[PDB]
Amino acid sequence: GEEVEVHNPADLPDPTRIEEILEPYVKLTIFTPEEYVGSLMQLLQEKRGRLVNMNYLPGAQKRVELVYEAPFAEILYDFHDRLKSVSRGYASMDYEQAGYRPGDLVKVNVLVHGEVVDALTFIAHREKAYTMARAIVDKLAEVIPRQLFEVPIQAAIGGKIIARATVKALRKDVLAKCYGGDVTRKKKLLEKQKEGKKRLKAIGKVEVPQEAFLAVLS
Amino acid sequence: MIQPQTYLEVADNTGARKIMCIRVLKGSNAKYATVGDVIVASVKEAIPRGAVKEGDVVKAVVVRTKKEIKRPDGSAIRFDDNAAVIINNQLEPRGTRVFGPVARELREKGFMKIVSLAPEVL
Amino acid sequence: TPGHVDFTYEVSRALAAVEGVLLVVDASQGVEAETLAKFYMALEHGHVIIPVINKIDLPNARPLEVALEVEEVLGLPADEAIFASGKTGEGVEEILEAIVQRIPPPKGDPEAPLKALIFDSVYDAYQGVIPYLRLFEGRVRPGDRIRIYSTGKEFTVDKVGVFTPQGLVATEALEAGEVGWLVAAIRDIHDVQVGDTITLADRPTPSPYPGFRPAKPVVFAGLYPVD
RNA sequence: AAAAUUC
RNA sequence: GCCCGGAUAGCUCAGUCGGUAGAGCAGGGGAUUGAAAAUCCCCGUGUCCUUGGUUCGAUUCCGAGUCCGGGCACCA
RNA sequence: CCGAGGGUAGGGCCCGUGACUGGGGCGGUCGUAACAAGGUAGCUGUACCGGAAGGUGCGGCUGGA
RNA sequence: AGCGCCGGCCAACUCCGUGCCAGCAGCCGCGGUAAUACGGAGGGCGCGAGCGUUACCCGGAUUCACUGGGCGUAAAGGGC
RNA sequence: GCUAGUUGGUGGGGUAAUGGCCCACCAAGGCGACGACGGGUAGCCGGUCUGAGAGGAUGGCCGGCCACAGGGGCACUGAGACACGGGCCCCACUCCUACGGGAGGCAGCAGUUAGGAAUCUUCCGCAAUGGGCGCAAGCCUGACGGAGCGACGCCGCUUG
RNA sequence: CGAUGUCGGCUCGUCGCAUCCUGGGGCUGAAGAAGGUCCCAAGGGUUGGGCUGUUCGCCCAUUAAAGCGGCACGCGAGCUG
RNA sequence: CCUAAGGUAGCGAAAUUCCUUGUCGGGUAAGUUCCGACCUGCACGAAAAGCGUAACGACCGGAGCGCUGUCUCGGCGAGGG
Ligand SMILES: [Mg+2]
Ligand SMILES: [Mg+2]
Ligand SMILES: [Mg+2]
Ligand SMILES: [Mg+2]
Ligand SMILES: [Mg+2]
Ligand SMILES: [Mg+2]
Ligand SMILES: [Mg+2]
Ligand SMILES: [Mg+2]
Ligand SMILES: [Mg+2]
Ligand SMILES: [Mg+2]
Ligand SMILES: [Mg+2]
Ligand SMILES: [Mg+2]
Ligand SMILES: [Mg+2]
Ligand SMILES: [Mg+2]
Ligand SMILES: [Mg+2]
Ligand SMILES: [Mg+2]
Ligand SMILES: [Mg+2]
Ligand SMILES: [Mg+2]
Ligand SMILES: [Mg+2]
Ligand SMILES: [Mg+2]
Ligand SMILES: [Mg+2]
Ligand SMILES: [Mg+2]
Ligand SMILES: [Mg+2]
Ligand SMILES: [Mg+2]
Ligand SMILES: [Mg+2]
Ligand SMILES: [Mg+2]
Ligand SMILES: [Mg+2]
Ligand SMILES: [Mg+2]
Ligand SMILES: [Mg+2]
Ligand SMILES: [Mg+2]
Ligand SMILES: [Mg+2]
Ligand SMILES: [Mg+2]
Ligand SMILES: [Mg+2]
Ligand SMILES: [Mg+2]
Ligand SMILES: [Mg+2]
Ligand SMILES: [Mg+2]
Ligand SMILES: [Mg+2]
Ligand SMILES: [Mg+2]
Ligand SMILES: [Mg+2]
Ligand SMILES: [Mg+2]
Ligand SMILES: [Mg+2]
Ligand SMILES: [Mg+2]
Ligand SMILES: [Mg+2]
Ligand SMILES: [Mg+2]
Ligand SMILES: [Mg+2]
Ligand SMILES: [Mg+2]
Ligand SMILES: [Mg+2]
Ligand SMILES: [Mg+2]
Ligand SMILES: [Mg+2]
Ligand SMILES: [Mg+2]
Ligand SMILES: [Mg+2]
Ligand SMILES: [Mg+2]
Ligand SMILES: [Mg+2]
Ligand SMILES: [Mg+2]
Ligand SMILES: [Mg+2]
Ligand SMILES: [Mg+2]
Ligand SMILES: [Mg+2]
Ligand SMILES: [Mg+2]
Ligand SMILES: [Mg+2]
Ligand SMILES: [Mg+2]
Ligand SMILES: [Mg+2]
Ligand SMILES: [Mg+2]
Ligand SMILES: [Mg+2]
Ligand SMILES: [Mg+2]
Ligand SMILES: [Mg+2]
Ligand SMILES: [Mg+2]
Ligand SMILES: [Mg+2]
Ligand SMILES: [Mg+2]
Ligand SMILES: [Mg+2]
Ligand SMILES: [Mg+2]
Ligand SMILES: [Mg+2]
Ligand SMILES: [Mg+2]
Ligand SMILES: [Mg+2]
Ligand SMILES: [Mg+2]
Ligand SMILES: [Mg+2]
Ligand SMILES: [Mg+2]
Ligand SMILES: [Mg+2]
Ligand SMILES: [Mg+2]
Ligand SMILES: [Mg+2]
Ligand SMILES: [Mg+2]
Ligand SMILES: [Mg+2]
Ligand SMILES: [Mg+2]
Ligand SMILES: [Mg+2]
Ligand SMILES: [Mg+2]
Ligand SMILES: [Mg+2]
Ligand SMILES: [Mg+2]
Ligand SMILES: [Mg+2]
Ligand SMILES: [Mg+2]
Ligand SMILES: [Mg+2]
Ligand SMILES: [Mg+2]
Ligand SMILES: [Mg+2]
Ligand SMILES: [Mg+2]
Ligand SMILES: [Mg+2]
Ligand SMILES: [Mg+2]
Ligand SMILES: [Mg+2]
Ligand SMILES: [Mg+2]
Ligand SMILES: [Mg+2]
Ligand SMILES: [Mg+2]
Ligand SMILES: [Mg+2]
Ligand SMILES: [Mg+2]
Ligand SMILES: [Mg+2]
Ligand SMILES: [Mg+2]
Ligand SMILES: [Mg+2]
Ligand SMILES: [Mg+2]
Ligand SMILES: [Mg+2]
Ligand SMILES: [Mg+2]
Ligand SMILES: [Mg+2]
Ligand SMILES: [Mg+2]
Ligand SMILES: [Mg+2]
Ligand SMILES: [Mg+2]
Ligand SMILES: [Mg+2]
Ligand SMILES: [Mg+2]
Ligand SMILES: [Mg+2]
Ligand SMILES: [Mg+2]
Ligand SMILES: [Mg+2]
Ligand SMILES: [Mg+2]
Repeated sequence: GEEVEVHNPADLPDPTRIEEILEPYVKLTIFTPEEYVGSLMQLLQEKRGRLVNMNYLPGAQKRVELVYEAPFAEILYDFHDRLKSVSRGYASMDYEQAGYRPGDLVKVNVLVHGEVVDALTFIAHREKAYTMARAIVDKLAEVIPRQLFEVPIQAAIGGKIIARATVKALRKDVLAKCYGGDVTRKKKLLEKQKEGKKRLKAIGKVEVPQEAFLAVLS
Repeated sequence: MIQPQTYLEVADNTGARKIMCIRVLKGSNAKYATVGDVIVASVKEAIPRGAVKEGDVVKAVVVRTKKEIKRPDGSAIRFDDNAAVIINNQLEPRGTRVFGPVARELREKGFMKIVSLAPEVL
Repeated sequence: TPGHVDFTYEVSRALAAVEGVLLVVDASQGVEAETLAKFYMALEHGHVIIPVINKIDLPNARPLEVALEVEEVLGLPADEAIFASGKTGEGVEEILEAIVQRIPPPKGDPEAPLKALIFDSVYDAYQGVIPYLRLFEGRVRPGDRIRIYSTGKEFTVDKVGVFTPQGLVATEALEAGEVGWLVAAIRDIHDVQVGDTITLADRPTPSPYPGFRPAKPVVFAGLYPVD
């Protein structure tokens, strides 16, 4: 069936049922001078868009223009600090213009220990989404305070996995009082710990208190 | 001579009655805070419906101290309590009155807000 | 004009509300990109731009060369642009007078059916909200309806100013050509756009100019608080 | 003086 | 790590003392019932954990592995 | 002397709330206690027991032959 | 000249649209393809610078019963 | 279940004046299921709405009494007040300040703001009626007489 | 083994550099300010508190910084237990 | 399948819990301890009694007030050496 919404992306009906999507791709007009076009255009090749044409305004010769359709998300990020840092702060953009897209929607889910986190769920291009996924989980490790077991962090969409993060546990203690050194006494304390780094995993519900300004902001 | 542990009686209507000093904000390891120095402090008494609830951690500037402080002209002044006034990072009071006197030394120290708000600046 | 980018929220729409904009250039820093970009914005409208070359008070500052540069670069009449200096009592002296003439004053019948769009709006009004614009055509005042073009929804007039630079001042009604402010009960801020104001209710201008209008979701997603 | 449940 | 024991039908389990392997419940075909059970009739089905060896021949005897279960890993 | 009131301490009633925990009302699993002698007549105070209705003992009632 | 209504209570009925949807509702209850009950139109009833709705009081409620009620089995005789 | 100025006595204090109204001594009393004590709510009547009536419900306008004048306490002047537009002190809050200190009180009429579903003109006049002071003339009188706004109620009239 | 007393603390240190800070550098995917990486560098400095016997670690509040090893895992004829 | 029969009430991370600082809550600026809960009880449990219990205790935990030379961080003074 057809379906309208929702602004916060994670929800949207399962790829089991889902054959359509829309990135409200605008095309924008950027005045620029001279050539920043080479730099610029390629930039608008990453945040993929669509050239119509446009025109050179008369000189200053560095007078020039470009009308491009790019999806709203890609446009925003890709554009401002870059948009200028690319062109040296000259040049400009206006997007009024709200067309829509038949393209691809792919949204990846981020999982911590397999306890899929909703807040960190993000929405990108299939190639970009593929690109982002490494950063998310990896950017994750500094974030998640340690729980007693090897602690999965992974990022993925609809059952295949774009990313991996693993968090070390390691709630080690036990051997810290053996010294005689039968090799086998050393093992005995880790046979109870190997059961404990398992039992705790199967009933493990895990959490992260704020600091999400950090993981999956970026 | 306020040091960590020192309970000092808070003299603005922020809604704090007493706070305990938990660090004196003055370098790698300052030993004591005095008049016009700033601490971090935990909140030990709050009249109901304040803005500072109890167990809050606030910054505050020392306004009065039981240990006499000396002044360039070889005079001195001690108060009968150690008091503080709860500020924010911008170093300005969240309070809107201050109660009791405050020490002149707050003035060079830029706490001008506090000084005008005072009933007497001794 | 909101200073800074601002992304064009106050740079353009309000650009609509001027007669001349005065272009201010330092003669020490030179001419920067914000400087040029704003030009074509403002150059874009159609207005009288009266140039300036500035700082001149600063000793080291390179003054003539700036006019020269804007010269070819910005394309302004080299002779036409003025010179002052702000810290100094400065090239100012001619500034207001130059402006009036370079600036033709506004035009529209002010008793004609209300068609008012205002560049901008007052902040907060946690209590009540105020508005600015020019009712270039028409007038509105107390005992008024207001109807603002896109859906309505129709708000009566508490007052209009008009606020003297000291502040927001009186008036019986706000009248045509005149640029002032109006009330009240708006409170919704989403519907409003600079080029949509209404209107008394009982007559509507057939079409808004306009300068409109605002956007659909979602940016954002949560602005969730911590702690 | 009835072993046998349910819609 | 050392020690004993286990692994056979879909699940849970017997079992040979070396030749063609069973139970109970599930599953199936029928019957009874207006119908669903319960009941009755008939039916299977296995590479008897993997590797190698002995043997005419191995689920069975022999050696190793994997996994599972039980015990020990003490004096510091 | 009294004294508005401020402060110290110990109580009393109320409201809000709380990890968790009872039950209650409204929208598949196990049985089948009641309504026909409902397939062990039912109900009942009480005691003990049981996954669940409930069973059983003691005594009672007919609103049971 | 407007506003409320037109299954029953309750004065005022036909067509079209919708198909247990959309909707109506005080209560009965309506709506699952011929709906006097939903939405519109014609027609009709009411009242008219008003006509409806919400809230609250008395009323109907002899439903706290003094006027003016009850307790074998309907709630209700105290175990004596 | 409640009560130590608690209930009565005496002698004082005080007031215009009775009284534990307050103070000293004396006696052990005073109140309560005919509901004391505590708690909740509320300004009270004339009235008003409903209702066959009994009853129920209600106290806006107006008239009468009471009580309060930012929250508290105190007295002074006085025939009379413990005094809304007088006084003193404390508390909150607003303003001034030369930082020493000061001024404030719309629950008067207009009016502003906040709260709310919601609630009026910074009008006119002392011409009447009434009040105060004055020999009078007059002066004061946001009481009051009227106007204004709102379909808010009633009543009357129009749209033939 | 006709005896070389254990973890942790305290006290007192002193030393290594495979530098945590501070000083001098090169490269940068170093615009600036901030970083990153390697090089030289051992002069000095390297906080207070919650939990636990703890060492360790976690956590609080700060800091230029909250270095890491050795010295019978320094130090019980110096203490604590 | 098995057994002689398979742990009931009550209690439960406990003077029992290994993994372990289990988890959630409370207290603290911060709580491996303490207190409340949950029940995955490695390995409680009913006269080697079970679950409670007012009063008691030079018993052993955790918290707060009061006060302090315990401590920041030490100083001076008296007597016996
Ligand atoms: Mg060793
Ligand atoms: Mg204290
Ligand atoms: Mg004070
Ligand atoms: Mg607290
Ligand atoms: Mg706390
Ligand atoms: Mg600026
Ligand atoms: Mg610059
Ligand atoms: Mg049957
Ligand atoms: Mg069934
Ligand atoms: Mg049946
Ligand atoms: Mg099997
Ligand atoms: Mg079968
Ligand atoms: Mg069959
Ligand atoms: Mg049939
Ligand atoms: Mg073989
Ligand atoms: Mg032995
Ligand atoms: Mg040992
Ligand atoms: Mg008193
Ligand atoms: Mg008192
Ligand atoms: Mg006082
Ligand atoms: Mg509760
Ligand atoms: Mg409670
Ligand atoms: Mg039955
Ligand atoms: Mg029965
Ligand atoms: Mg029966
Ligand atoms: Mg039966
Ligand atoms: Mg019985
Ligand atoms: Mg059972
Ligand atoms: Mg039984
Ligand atoms: Mg019987
Ligand atoms: Mg009607
Ligand atoms: Mg009819
Ligand atoms: Mg209708
Ligand atoms: Mg039809
Ligand atoms: Mg109807
Ligand atoms: Mg109809
Ligand atoms: Mg009428
Ligand atoms: Mg009624
Ligand atoms: Mg009637
Ligand atoms: Mg009645
Ligand atoms: Mg009646
Ligand atoms: Mg009744
Ligand atoms: Mg009667
Ligand atoms: Mg009756
Ligand atoms: Mg009887
Ligand atoms: Mg009874
Ligand atoms: Mg009885
Ligand atoms: Mg007496
Ligand atoms: Mg006596
Ligand atoms: Mg009586
Ligand atoms: Mg009252
Ligand atoms: Mg009323
Ligand atoms: Mg009255
Ligand atoms: Mg008063
Ligand atoms: Mg007063
Ligand atoms: Mg008062
Ligand atoms: Mg007099
Ligand atoms: Mg009075
Ligand atoms: Mg007074
Ligand atoms: Mg007044
Ligand atoms: Mg008023
Ligand atoms: Mg008003
Ligand atoms: Mg208002
Ligand atoms: Mg409002
Ligand atoms: Mg009036
Ligand atoms: Mg008069
Ligand atoms: Mg007169
Ligand atoms: Mg009228
Ligand atoms: Mg030895
Ligand atoms: Mg020997
Ligand atoms: Mg020797
Ligand atoms: Mg020796
Ligand atoms: Mg330690
Ligand atoms: Mg080196
Ligand atoms: Mg380094
Ligand atoms: Mg470098
Ligand atoms: Mg460097
Ligand atoms: Mg950079
Ligand atoms: Mg730099
Ligand atoms: Mg060094
Ligand atoms: Mg060193
Ligand atoms: Mg530390
Ligand atoms: Mg502590
Ligand atoms: Mg540790
Ligand atoms: Mg630094
Ligand atoms: Mg060392
Ligand atoms: Mg040693
Ligand atoms: Mg060692
Ligand atoms: Mg050692
Ligand atoms: Mg020793
Ligand atoms: Mg030792
Ligand atoms: Mg030694
Ligand atoms: Mg010991
Ligand atoms: Mg000891
Ligand atoms: Mg057991
Ligand atoms: Mg149990
Ligand atoms: Mg437990
Ligand atoms: Mg615990
Ligand atoms: Mg911890
Ligand atoms: Mg624990
Ligand atoms: Mg905890
Ligand atoms: Mg906690
Ligand atoms: Mg807490
Ligand atoms: Mg906490
Ligand atoms: Mg401790
Ligand atoms: Mg506990
Ligand atoms: Mg145990
Ligand atoms: Mg035991
Ligand atoms: Mg026993
Ligand atoms: Mg016990
Ligand atoms: Mg007991
Ligand atoms: Mg006890
Ligand atoms: Mg003892
Ligand atoms: Mg000492
Ligand atoms: Mg000494
Ligand atoms: Mg001596």
